[PDB]
Amino acid sequence: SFSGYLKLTDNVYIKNADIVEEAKKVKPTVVVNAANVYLKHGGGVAGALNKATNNAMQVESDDYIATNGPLKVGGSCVLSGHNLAKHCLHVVGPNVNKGEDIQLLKSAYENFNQHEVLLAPLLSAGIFGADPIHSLRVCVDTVRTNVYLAVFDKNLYDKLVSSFL
Ligand SMILES: Nc1ncnc2c1ncn2[C@@H]1O[C@H](COP(=O)(O)OP(=O)(O)OC[C@H]2O[C@H](O)[C@H](O)[C@@H]2O)[C@@H](O)[C@H]1O
Repeated sequence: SFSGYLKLTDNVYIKNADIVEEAKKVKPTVVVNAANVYLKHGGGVAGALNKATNNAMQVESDDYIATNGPLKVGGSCVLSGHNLAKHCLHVVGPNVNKGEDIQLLKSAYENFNQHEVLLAPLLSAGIFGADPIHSLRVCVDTVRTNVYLAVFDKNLYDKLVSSFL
């Protein structure tokens, strides 16, 4: 039931939309969160997803960390999607603004290949400081399963869809 997406490649689609609103409407099997290793969902995609779950995502995440410890940069875990999706795949892109290696963005996107269909954001392209077009290119060149990208920012979307991949 994904609607209004622009096709980028065989398997990658993109839309200027809030991932929270897409998730609410579509109720996908998997929504991806752009997480940090502590699953502290403060802002951006994570903060918005968590707010939409009325903090249930954070409560669940705190138990996950208490049991298992921090994720790896480039790593992931599958948790509930609460009222938004069946599952949330929390994926940690590199925090390039804090010196983490941009190469780990490829490792981060590889987690998507474990799921047939995902609704996802551009990892690392916000507060983590990776160039957004680079994140999109890594996504296209790494993910082989079917990924529906929700780009909140209109100006960014318009630039991305007019750029070579
Ligand atoms: N509601 C939204 N829907 C779709 N895209 C969004 C939304 N909000 C932001 N974006 C875009 O989504 C992209 C990613 O922006 P970011 O969410 O910062 O993720 P990161 O991987 O760079 O930083 C991770 C940290 O962000 C959190 O604080 C976490 O808790 C982590 O600490 C950008 O292009 C945004 O414009």
